[PDB]
Amino acid sequence: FGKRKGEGFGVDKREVEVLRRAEKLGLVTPGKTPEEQLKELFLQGKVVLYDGRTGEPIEGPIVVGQMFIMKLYHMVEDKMHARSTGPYSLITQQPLG
Amino acid sequence: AEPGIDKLFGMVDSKYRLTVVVAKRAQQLLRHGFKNTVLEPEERPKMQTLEGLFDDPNAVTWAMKELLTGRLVFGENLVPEDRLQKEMERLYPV
Amino acid sequence: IKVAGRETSVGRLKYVFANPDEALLAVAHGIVDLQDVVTVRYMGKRLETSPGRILFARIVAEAVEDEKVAWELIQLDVPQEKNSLKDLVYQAFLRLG
Amino acid sequence: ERVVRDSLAALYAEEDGEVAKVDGNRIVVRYEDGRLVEYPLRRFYRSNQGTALDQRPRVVVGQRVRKGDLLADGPASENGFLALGQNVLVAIMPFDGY
Amino acid sequence: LKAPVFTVRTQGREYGEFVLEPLERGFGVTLGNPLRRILLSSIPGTAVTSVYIEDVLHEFSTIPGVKEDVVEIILNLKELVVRFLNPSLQTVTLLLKAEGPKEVKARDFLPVADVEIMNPDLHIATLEEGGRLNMEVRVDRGVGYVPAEKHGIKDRINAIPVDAVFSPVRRVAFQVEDTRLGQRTDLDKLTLRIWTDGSVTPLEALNQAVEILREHLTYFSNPQ
Amino acid sequence: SKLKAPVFTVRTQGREYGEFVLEPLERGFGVTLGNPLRRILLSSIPGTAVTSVYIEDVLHEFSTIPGVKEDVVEIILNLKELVVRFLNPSLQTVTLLLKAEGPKEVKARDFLPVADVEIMNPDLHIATLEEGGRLNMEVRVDRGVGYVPAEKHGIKDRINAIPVDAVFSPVRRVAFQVEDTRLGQRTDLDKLTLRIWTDGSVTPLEALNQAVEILREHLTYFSNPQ
Amino acid sequence: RDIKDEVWDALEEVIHGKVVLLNRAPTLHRLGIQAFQPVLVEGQSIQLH
Amino acid sequence: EAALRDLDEEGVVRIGAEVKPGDILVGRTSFKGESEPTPEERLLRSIFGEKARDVKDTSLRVPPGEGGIVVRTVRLRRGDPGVELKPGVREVVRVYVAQKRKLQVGDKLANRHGNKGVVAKILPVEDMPHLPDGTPVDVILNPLGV
Ligand SMILES: Nc1ccn([C@@H]2O[C@H](COP(=O)(O)OP(=O)(O)OP(=O)(O)O)C[C@H]2O)c(=O)n1
Repeated sequence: FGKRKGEGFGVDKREVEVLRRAEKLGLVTPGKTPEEQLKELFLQGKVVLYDGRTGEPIEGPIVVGQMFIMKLYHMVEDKMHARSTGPYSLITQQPLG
Repeated sequence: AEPGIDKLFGMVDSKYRLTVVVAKRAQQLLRHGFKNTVLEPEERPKMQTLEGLFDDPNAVTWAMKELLTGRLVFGENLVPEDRLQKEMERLYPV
Repeated sequence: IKVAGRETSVGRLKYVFANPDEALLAVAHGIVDLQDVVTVRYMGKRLETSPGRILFARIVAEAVEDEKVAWELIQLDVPQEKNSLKDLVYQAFLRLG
Repeated sequence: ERVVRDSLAALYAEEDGEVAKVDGNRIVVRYEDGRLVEYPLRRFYRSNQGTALDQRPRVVVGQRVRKGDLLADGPASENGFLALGQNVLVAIMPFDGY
Repeated sequence: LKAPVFTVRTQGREYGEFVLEPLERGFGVTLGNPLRRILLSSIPGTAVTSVYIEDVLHEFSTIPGVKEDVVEIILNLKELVVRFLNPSLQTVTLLLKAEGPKEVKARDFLPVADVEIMNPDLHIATLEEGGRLNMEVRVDRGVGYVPAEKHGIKDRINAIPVDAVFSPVRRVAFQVEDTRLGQRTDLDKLTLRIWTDGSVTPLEALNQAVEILREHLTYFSNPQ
Repeated sequence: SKLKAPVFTVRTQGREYGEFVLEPLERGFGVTLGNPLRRILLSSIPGTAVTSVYIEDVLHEFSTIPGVKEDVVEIILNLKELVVRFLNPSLQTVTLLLKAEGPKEVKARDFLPVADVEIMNPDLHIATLEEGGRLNMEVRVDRGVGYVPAEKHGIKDRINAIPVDAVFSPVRRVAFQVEDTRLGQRTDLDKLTLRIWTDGSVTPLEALNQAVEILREHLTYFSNPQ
Repeated sequence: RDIKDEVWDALEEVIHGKVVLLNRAPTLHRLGIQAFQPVLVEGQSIQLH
Repeated sequence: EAALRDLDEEGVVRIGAEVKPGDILVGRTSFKGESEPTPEERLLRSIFGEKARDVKDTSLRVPPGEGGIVVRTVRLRRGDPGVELKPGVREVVRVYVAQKRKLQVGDKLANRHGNKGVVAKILPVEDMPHLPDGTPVDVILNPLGV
């Protein structure tokens, strides 16, 4: 944020609407500077978030962060299968599996 | 849901007798080319191909809409089976 | 707050809409939030609820396309949760199919 | 780090020395013992489960290497730490059904 | 990339559905999301903005010989719809007096010059015999929505200000579903629905909205 | 009354970055204008990126060249980065060329020069060669839009030519602030500031115009109703 | 390779109106199986309501 | 010849090719049994001036839903050095096939805390939630999981 308030941009109008809300929730201390309050949310793991479909904020402050997440061996490619008709079984004449 | 199902269940005494009437009528039409249909060309179920609208192939969609019109009779022991299966192949050939 | 007899609330006085569109146009323009309890006039009786509780009822009313019946089914003066909603589906089922 | 070590999949330096050559296919290292050991690289091996068991090199020509330092990364190893996935920027919220 | 075909379905003067498909991926929202904003912000209409009633001090009182309360009358008055037929016009007072066993309607408003009451049967109040009603209503051209306590306009002590329902748009609603054209399948389809008061029309409401948007595009002209 | 046309400022920094202000605009138009442009700025702004590669004595992506530390997987992945600006407009496709050897760390510059083409990131690392390590590529970059992945365009000039994934779009990032403002009389108006970051092939400003142009073009589609 | 685009428009025609059956792992009751009109999709996965 | 354009003279796909469902990886021929053409079939060919062929297409194609880039081939015959196979087999051929797998709708993801789920949707960056300084999130995990 400090990077910001020096690059020629202050607080934002949607960050205040959110902060209005965060305050009713009780996340931030009423009567405190936007930076003071964004600070308070940041310490909570929470940050202001804009739906990219609208530019409007998320009515609340969200938890955004960095998480270690793996791809498992279970991929649709190995598992999509379908049959109209095919091989059958010797004695039962029912389809194999 | 199926367009207008709650009223379908109202005609029959038991939901499974609707299913049999539908599926039967559905096949009267599949073999006959629909010519026995009791619909008018605007009531015709229509699908939308890439070119343009065309009669719905699904003979069950038909059968069900047909059922709502009232233009069909349902019940047990109303005809000899073989007098139907030709009076209809006469009136509407294969 | 108790005010001149009956108990009401600050927001049920500042804001008084004659129809639901208006209350939701207020919500559109920052004026009030959905969770703010307000005064709105819906189907005659002049009601004390939120705009959210009003939008909900329209949701039902537009979906079953029977505004009169939909008004009897919901219980409006309460947050929707698993039970009330389950109860609505059964009640819808019996009376609308 | 240990896990990559004992997993005997990553590749390390047997004694002190210096890197002679380096290559997608092999790594030769001149040792303080005058030996020219040449470790070749198991490149794009198929495992029981189909998952490419690939070794990649993590030093350059001339690199002066103490003993026990790294020379190639195994699979799921990134400079010698067990890399089973990826660190991503995660947002925690409902998203419209999906 | 075909020409996106554009389809209209209006019931009357107060409702229309506007569908536009196919559209490249994402755009059905990139479009009429803004329209949403605009069509609720910036469509000029008119609005009852203040009301004076002859023996009425403050909003929260009961008129004697009247069935409605004050607010009730102000609510009905919030619902009046009037068009200004002379582009110049930008304000008006409406005067109405009557009494005895009558129920007043928007017709009963003393007529004015290039000032058309759209919804004349709209009931205002009912009077019991011995019941007097004599009141002046101010009405302005404006856009959007303005709470009463935040324009404050008063032409005389004891005139009450009323919340200002400018927008001839009553709701906007848009729904962007997925659609496919031959091989390419990610295209947006943009259905959009627009309710108006009859003052302006859904289709009319939209074109203004569209116009406002292009115009702001040109506001990327003369740098500095 | 109605607010009138507002003041367009512009604060280009280098070929990569820009800040684009609009003051004053009626409250509720910060986003009305700032989002749809950012959406177009991320999807629809043409650009360039590599599309295919012949490496000599190579036949498929999963190979390995000797004396080069990097594997083809990593080399195709270093070439994805490469941002390459066309000068002549009606140029649709180039074919860069390369060959180095000995103990040279090929970088993006070592590519031969061509007229009407500038390597906007010449220091981009490519490959590490040692005594004996050869190299002879034929990259093929293409103007185009959006994100078109290899499994989709299949472009091969030669036979043993690896298709590559293309991030055509030149827009590295797009943010936009909306701040409170006033034209003396009225309160709660919006100061739209639009950021834009770029690779160079097109520029923060040319992006913004192209964005608006598309946006303008789209509203045209409401012309003719049925 | 041989599958040309108008195959898919041809399939879309085919399944019109008719439903398929979905079963999930333990059919504990009558509703481990229900019927659905299928809408085609690229990608492998099934889409459940 | 289309159906063969990627095979060497012996019938092995060329290392470095693209093989997809239906594609022959290895041509193989096998002799026809006591169903050497029946009347219906001898006659049908009597029309086409091509008389009954005595070998059969038993080639190894690719199964449905598989495919990739031929990376390698091993050919073990007998009569060559080093090699001797189970009785009655002349030659065996193995061909390894690679695939680069991008993440896709259906694949399964998980984190070390027991949180697991299937990628259900991939939005374009313009729809992703983002922070004020323009950066878009990578993953949206629903809180009802916790
Ligand atoms: N031996 C097993 C294992 C699993 N299953 C199926 O998978 C389900 C197990 O998933 P859980 O996570 O254990 O059950 P949930 O009800 O999904 O748990 P939660 O409330 O936290 O979602 C149960 C059952 O349908 C099963 O039938 N038989």
